[PDB]
Amino acid sequence: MDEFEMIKRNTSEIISEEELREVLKKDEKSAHIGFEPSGKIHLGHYLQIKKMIDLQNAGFDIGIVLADLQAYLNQKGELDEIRKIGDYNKKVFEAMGLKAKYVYGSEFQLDKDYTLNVYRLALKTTLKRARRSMELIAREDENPKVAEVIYPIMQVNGGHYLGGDVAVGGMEQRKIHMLARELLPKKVVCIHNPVLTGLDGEGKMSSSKGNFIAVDDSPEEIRAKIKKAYCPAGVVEGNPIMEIAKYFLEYPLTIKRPEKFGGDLTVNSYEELESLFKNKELHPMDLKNAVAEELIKILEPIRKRLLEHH
Amino acid sequence: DEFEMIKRNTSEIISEEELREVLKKDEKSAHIGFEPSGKIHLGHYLQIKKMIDLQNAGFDIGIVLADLQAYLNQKGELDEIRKIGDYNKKVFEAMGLKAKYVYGSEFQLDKDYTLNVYRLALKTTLKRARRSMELIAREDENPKVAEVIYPIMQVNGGHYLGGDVAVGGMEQRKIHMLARELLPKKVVCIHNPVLTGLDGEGKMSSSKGNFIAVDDSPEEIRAKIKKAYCPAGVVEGNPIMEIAKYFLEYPLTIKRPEKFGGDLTVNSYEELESLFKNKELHPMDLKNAVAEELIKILEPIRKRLLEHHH
Repeated sequence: MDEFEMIKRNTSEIISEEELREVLKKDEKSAHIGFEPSGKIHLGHYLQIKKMIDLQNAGFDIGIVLADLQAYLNQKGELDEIRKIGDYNKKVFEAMGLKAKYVYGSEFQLDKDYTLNVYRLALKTTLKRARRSMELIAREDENPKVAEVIYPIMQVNGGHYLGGDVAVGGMEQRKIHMLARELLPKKVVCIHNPVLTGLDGEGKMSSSKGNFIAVDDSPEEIRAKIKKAYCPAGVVEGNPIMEIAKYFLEYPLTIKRPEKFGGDLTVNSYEELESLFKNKELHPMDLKNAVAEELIKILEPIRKRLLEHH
Repeated sequence: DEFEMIKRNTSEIISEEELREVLKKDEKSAHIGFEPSGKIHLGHYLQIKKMIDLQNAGFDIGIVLADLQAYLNQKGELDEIRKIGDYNKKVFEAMGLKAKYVYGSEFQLDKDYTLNVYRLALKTTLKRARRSMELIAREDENPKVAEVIYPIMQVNGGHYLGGDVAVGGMEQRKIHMLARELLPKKVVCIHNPVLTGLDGEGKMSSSKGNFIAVDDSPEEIRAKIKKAYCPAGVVEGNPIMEIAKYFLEYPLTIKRPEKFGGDLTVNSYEELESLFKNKELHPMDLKNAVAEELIKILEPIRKRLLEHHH
């Protein structure tokens, strides 16, 4: 498919599609994403890195912000420990095939002129707006800290310093991105990716909740996690197994079954799989088994590349 | 002794026992911060007088022209705020203060400073920060993120300054108690009273225009005092009695006709309070004495400031 449709595929929104099309005409163009460093790199990370790879394949220069200062403000621990996790994340992203340049937020988010602009943004940003933009990002705290409202203006100014053509993030970033769109002059094209459902179906996938498949999980860990995963028959919305099939698997997809239960099945698209499951022609245990074996193979080159370092 | 001179006309010392230990040192320092003010009024003068007390006790005095705090508190642009701070420095010098001056922005934007601000932001709840600013923050229907950065900015300012004593008005007491809670070194805090506004309506402040400026013309001083709140017998919230307590010299002679026994001569504010509570001294006699003595007290300050126009 053409570069626009490749970038648009499996995204939740593009703000705006018209301006992205204009960006694609340029010979030099850049896209950035930030990640708070995470002890485990899970399928949620992988979904976004795949989107960055789409962009690199469309001729964008990719920048990855290892967001150590934001993680610090978000009570994730001490800076030098966060940065060491950031280094490991960089290796994992490389193992995924990403071709990017990497920087720690702290390399530029602590100089005088940056800090003065954070304070200028602080004068323009209401507390109510800052908290609302952090609702899905802030780590749980019964006594919310000042650091929670510095976080979004820290991030907004980061996008300002980076000065790319495109900013990518999950839908939980949407309010911060729209805050930047109204505090800053220079407008970036925003691409927002969906946020995956946790494996037990209770809320979204997140590193703190341990409700995820990590890209370096063992094949039997993946099988076991999918076995116990929430996957009610006929139910597609909020079904994590259907999400993995939508966002990671390749089509045509073959689902093996005993002929006692209809024999092997071949699905040409995710939509065909959707109605198959909605009409209950496909049992969850047969969905799970095929999702698990195909996912294992997709993650194998990543896991292998990381294991050969030992 | 030095302790009693320092304590005189203060509202509290946190703590007296610590101050007594600080007085045992050959070398000791004390600092105070001022958001630059377009007029310098009796509230400022009261605090500068206390700094002069400390200097006379062997303290090295540091004055922070708190431009970045004023910036965060919506007082305008930094360039203009610094120009007002320069003007304030000249008024404080005309008061007789031997002090070193510094703009907060000279050190409050360094990377290690900003990093410790963010470290303090992790430790300070939003509720605590907002409560600490109740008497300081500019009124705002939609409170900004800058409001909760201000107190931790000020807390870290004392940490960097490393003085033995911090001086301020009673409106500062919550920020200072937050500092003593959060910082590894507890600084002695000397808090001066906040004066009552001329109409008795509330506290005196620059934003409410209910003050006497130290360079007000004698005619203006007389007009302000004449209209001031001063009910016979009432001492609390009486700004005219406050001026007699904090600025006038004793023994102090109240001119009235021999029709009323003098030329009532009083050698303590306590004896003045006795006569006024007893309704032996009419507010009009009190006002006329307070005005003419206050004019004489402020005259050398106003004269030194008027000389600057060649």
